[PDB]
Amino acid sequence: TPVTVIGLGAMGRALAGALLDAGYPTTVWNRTAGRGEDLVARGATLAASPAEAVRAGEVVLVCVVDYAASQAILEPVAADLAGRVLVNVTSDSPERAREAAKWADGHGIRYLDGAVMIPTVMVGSTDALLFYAGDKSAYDEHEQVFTSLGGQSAYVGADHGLAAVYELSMIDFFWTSMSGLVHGYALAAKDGVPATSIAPFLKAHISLLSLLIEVTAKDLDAGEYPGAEGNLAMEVEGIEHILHAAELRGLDVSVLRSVRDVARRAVDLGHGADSWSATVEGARNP
Amino acid sequence: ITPVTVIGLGAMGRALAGALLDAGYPTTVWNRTAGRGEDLVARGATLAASPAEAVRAGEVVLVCVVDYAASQAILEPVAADLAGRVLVNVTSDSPERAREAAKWADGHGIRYLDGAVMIPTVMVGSTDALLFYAGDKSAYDEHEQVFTSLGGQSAYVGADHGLAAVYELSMIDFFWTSMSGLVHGYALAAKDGVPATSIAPFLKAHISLLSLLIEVTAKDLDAGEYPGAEGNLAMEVEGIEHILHAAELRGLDVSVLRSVRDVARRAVDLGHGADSWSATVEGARNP
Repeated sequence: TPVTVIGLGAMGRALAGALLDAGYPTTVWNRTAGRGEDLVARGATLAASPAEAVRAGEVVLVCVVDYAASQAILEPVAADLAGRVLVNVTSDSPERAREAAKWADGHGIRYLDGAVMIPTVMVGSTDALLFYAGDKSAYDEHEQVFTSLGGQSAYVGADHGLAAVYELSMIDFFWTSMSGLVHGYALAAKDGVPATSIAPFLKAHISLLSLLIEVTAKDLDAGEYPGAEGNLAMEVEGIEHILHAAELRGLDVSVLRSVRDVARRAVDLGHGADSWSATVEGARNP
Repeated sequence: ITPVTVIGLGAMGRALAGALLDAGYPTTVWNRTAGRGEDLVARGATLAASPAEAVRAGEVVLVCVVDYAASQAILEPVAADLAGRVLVNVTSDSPERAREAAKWADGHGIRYLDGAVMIPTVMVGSTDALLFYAGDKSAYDEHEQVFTSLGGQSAYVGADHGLAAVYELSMIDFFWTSMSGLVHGYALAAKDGVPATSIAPFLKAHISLLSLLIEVTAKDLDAGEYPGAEGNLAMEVEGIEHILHAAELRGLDVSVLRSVRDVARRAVDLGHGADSWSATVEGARNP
């Protein structure tokens, strides 16, 4: 199967590299020249025009981050895209993904919206996780192409905005947790403790989080948050002691204060006696 | 065998006593309110009439009250019986409070260890339970087996008694912030009709990534260098703005995300756009 990658920014180069590693004939195209010289030596073919690149591929991966740049490239070649499988990976909104789906269907293009959930350095590895939503027969026909991009690839449904839904929900958790990791290290460093001294111990809380990922999901789906294991009214207090310790040390505490605000909102909504899962009510009713 | 005493029979106190009984230590317990601890007496603990009898029955005295002031209230009248013993306060406290408690114990001849329990009560006593201790070094080493019984990953972190709270506060800062984002990610998905149990198995990929970045972030922060050719703050910030906008469009509270983004933007305005996420530490230090 011939594959074409459009856009050779960091993501596009990684995706093309993963396809070449898997042994697929790979054609690349970038607006700015010299992004693909390393790929071309590896075995990739550089294309003059986007219309040429699209015609070289049964599956077309489009990796241009700007929507306007992406649409200005794809629309004029919609006639050449017809009958091929188009896959958009540039992270976006579910609504933007749905609009591409409508444009693509009105032109007879089978369309998959994708989300890369791991850093570019892990693209192509057997535990890389990528999400795909859209044409089911397109995914099944070229499933091993997508398995080549990441062995943990998962199709999440026919609605094209679902890949973005899974993606943004996951990176909502990820960037928020990376915010607290840096903040926790910063806190310790105000008292002279190196981050490398805490780091081995944080693995206890990673195993804890893994457990609560499941408990929290159950609770959120049931709509019931049992108070046992301590109450939200006292968890708000515990978080206020972190806030206290960090502001006395001169750190920006805007995140912790926001975390406390949503919990206090939930307490004020009658969840003072409930578990941490009940903070979802604070998030839904500001 | 070393006789041990637990004062304070809240949830934490009862778990600490139960772990001592599991390991076979003679355990004497005390609570202010009658009715907590009959389960522990059924398993072999001895209930003491007053705190002074409890402290006199133990070489090691574990105090597990809700607050430091409460420990002082129970400890001050019995400070004469503690002289020459080992006192551990597992009650949560600030590092500054822990250093004051250290002074109080010096004036009475008490070896003092400040403790912090880092896992839920249900795992107290387990081989991978983690507890921190800071303070008199001979107290920890002489009774290390007692402390390992409460949690097999127990760790003494130094002579400054406030260090146990320092380690603990850095960790639960990461913990509660992550739990806040976990709830938020599920709510975001629930807005498009996706159940949280459908997201949950995929969140395991990001747990291992977090596991990896724990090490990477610690180095960068310790060295003062944030190499960003592995993914730069400027387009990490824009990715966060996509979460923010999508969540706001759906009527969710976005105060956490806006604060996450702003701390990051601040680091970008300080010239770290091409550096890694670790460089956000500069926005956290300079609001």
